[PDB]
Amino acid sequence: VMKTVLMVAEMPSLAQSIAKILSRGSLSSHKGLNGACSVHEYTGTFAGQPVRFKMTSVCGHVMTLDFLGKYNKWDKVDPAELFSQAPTEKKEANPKLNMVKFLQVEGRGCDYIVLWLDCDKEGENICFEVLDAVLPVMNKAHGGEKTVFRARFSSITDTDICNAMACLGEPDHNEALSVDARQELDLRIGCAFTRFQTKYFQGKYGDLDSSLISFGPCQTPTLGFCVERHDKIQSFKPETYWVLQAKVNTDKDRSLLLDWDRVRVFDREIAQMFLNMTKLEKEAQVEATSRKEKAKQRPLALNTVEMLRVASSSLGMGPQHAMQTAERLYTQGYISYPRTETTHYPENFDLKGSLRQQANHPYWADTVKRLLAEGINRPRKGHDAGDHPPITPMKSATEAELGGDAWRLYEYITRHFIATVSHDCKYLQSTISFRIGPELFTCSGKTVLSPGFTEVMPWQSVPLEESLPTCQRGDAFPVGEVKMLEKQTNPPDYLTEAELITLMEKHGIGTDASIPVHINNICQRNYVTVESGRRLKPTNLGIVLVHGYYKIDAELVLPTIRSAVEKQLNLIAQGKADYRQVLGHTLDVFKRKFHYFVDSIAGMDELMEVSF
Amino acid sequence: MAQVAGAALSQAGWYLSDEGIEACTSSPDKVNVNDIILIALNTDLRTIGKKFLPSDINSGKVEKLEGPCVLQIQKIRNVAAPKDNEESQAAPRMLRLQMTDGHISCTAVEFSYMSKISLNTPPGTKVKLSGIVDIKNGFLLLNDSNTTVLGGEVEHLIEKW
DNA sequence: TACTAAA
Ligand SMILES: [Mn+2]
Ligand SMILES: [Mn+2]
Repeated sequence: VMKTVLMVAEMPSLAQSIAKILSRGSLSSHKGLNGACSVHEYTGTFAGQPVRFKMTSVCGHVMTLDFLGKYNKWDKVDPAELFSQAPTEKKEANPKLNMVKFLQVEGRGCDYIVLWLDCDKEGENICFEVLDAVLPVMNKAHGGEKTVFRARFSSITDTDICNAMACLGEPDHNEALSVDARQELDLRIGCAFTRFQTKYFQGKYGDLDSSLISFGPCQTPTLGFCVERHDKIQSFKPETYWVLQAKVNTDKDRSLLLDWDRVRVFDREIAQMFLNMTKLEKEAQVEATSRKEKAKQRPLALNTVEMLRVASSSLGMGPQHAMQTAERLYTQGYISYPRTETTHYPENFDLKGSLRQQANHPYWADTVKRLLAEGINRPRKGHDAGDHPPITPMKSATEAELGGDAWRLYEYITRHFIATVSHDCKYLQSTISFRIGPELFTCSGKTVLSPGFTEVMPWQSVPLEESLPTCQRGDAFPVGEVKMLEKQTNPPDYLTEAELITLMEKHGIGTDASIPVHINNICQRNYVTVESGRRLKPTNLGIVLVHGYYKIDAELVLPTIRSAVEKQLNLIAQGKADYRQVLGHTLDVFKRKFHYFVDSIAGMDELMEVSF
Repeated sequence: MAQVAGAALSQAGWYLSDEGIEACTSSPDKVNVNDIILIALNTDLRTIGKKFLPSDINSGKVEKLEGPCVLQIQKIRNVAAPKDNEESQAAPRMLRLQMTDGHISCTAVEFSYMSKISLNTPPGTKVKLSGIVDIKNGFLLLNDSNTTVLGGEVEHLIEKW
């Protein structure tokens, strides 16, 4: 006769890890009805009395918001009833996994529930979905004793998990309400605009028949970025530079190519006058020197955005493919969670052990042994969003064990980790100033003193250059072959995936797990094509769509309305507003926008006609 | 006296036409050179000035400019930056000033850095060029020690652009 | 026949 507690985690790996940490080696595990989640059992002490423990997991969201059946027909509802005269219900996601029945059967006899879900904003929504699923089955309360608990945690270690188990709290309802409002707004906007656009353009122009034209708070701004870059590329007028350079042949062995102080002149006559007052001279007089000492900063902790950017730039992999490779590596047990945002190592991390494991690879052996022998530099402090620890290696690997596609990702991850643990790079910069008549020139050079992370990240290395000659002020050197060079401005090139990811992160469009999905969606809808160098080129459909959007109502494309709506929705998250009021106001303003849009589509048709 | 006033303008640096000073005077009861200068400074130069700048200064031949004189700015452009991006800071700032005395137009280049002249300088302002000014390939070389801004308030069409 | 987003 002793009570039982039930603990739900957001992923089976997290569930097993927390169970093993809280249970000192005694853990009885068995599979469940789903076959995708496991149940772990242990005996401990909770609320001053002996208790049995039961740990289980749920794979992400349990439910998603969808319309009723009658309004999912696309041919019996006016795409304006979706705003204020359409009921919405929550339906199971991944129905093959009977999450609701699994939770109901596992929570038949429990007295306390502890939600070990992620500390994200949607973690609370998942918490309340689980509570809705489980609560009507729990064995009463038998008084005023509290039965709902939530633990706040960010790192998977011993001390942090123990402190979280000692510092329980309560869940939050306002965050769940905010997430629900966001879901409802997104559905009732996208499913209303997409239906109208698809049903319209499929009845006039037959070229794009059996094609889907989608609108949303993320896809449209993402396409707008690329088409606006295309607009800059098209609207460009090249100009003509005029740069002046000179050569000095001091010490009779070296020919220094000096750089003009004034970097460019846009007038031919002015450039000619400067050239005239300079070339009839046969000496160059030194004026000043410099021997300043600088340093290149070591990289910060790894983040999903940086990993995606590097995979797209250097390794030449798409965001979706990189995410799939990272997920497979994580589920096989080689790297941590590949969807974090934190750039700050937890204070209780086992950095020394993680670096000590990779002490046998022929690539890093010398560097790792040197670091372990002469101590480790502390990592740079960064953002500490309470989502997950950064991406760090967890097990040794060899090129034979892993495949030729995941080996490069693993190599980059471990090299980044070693670079973060390692020292900095120190280079001496020397600048020498010359005078040839009225004008001035400068010559610059670098010489590395003590390489740091360079030997682990050889592509982020200072180039080797010949050391500048010694010279004190007042010395004179022979100068020859001063001339004028003509150059023209180069137009900008199309957006790359790295730049698009940077822009999306800056403007707050899409989450960590949503950027690859949105990029793949805009690639699949034939809005943008992918060319050499991982460049995204807009197509005719995308160009005409965004131009029509700008001509009709630009507020649907500009990359700030998403941030404004998020700010408005934060009000109910902080308790300063009302869910019904905010949702009604936003739905009303968007409905007015849709009604203005519907009777002004000729502006987009007049641009569609010439394209198709 | 009229001769005294004209001479006073002469050493002051203003070279104005006789009809110009006749038109710009307030009242020939008690005229003061200071008020004449103050009221002339706020008007366009093309209608009051005279011809003192020698010809051919647009081209070469001439080498040095003597006398302080007074010139009016018609347009200012940042040479070291492209037309589209005039606020770029990738280059040291060079300014080309189109200058006039009412009859002949000349061009000047900022050889060194001057803080008293900026990109958003109101067109029509007046500049004094005391000393000896260098002429190179028909360009007036301007330095900070030989150019003085006398200010200017003349109706602006710059705001239209 | 789909749609939007989010773990
Ligand atoms: Mn999560
Ligand atoms: Mn996140």
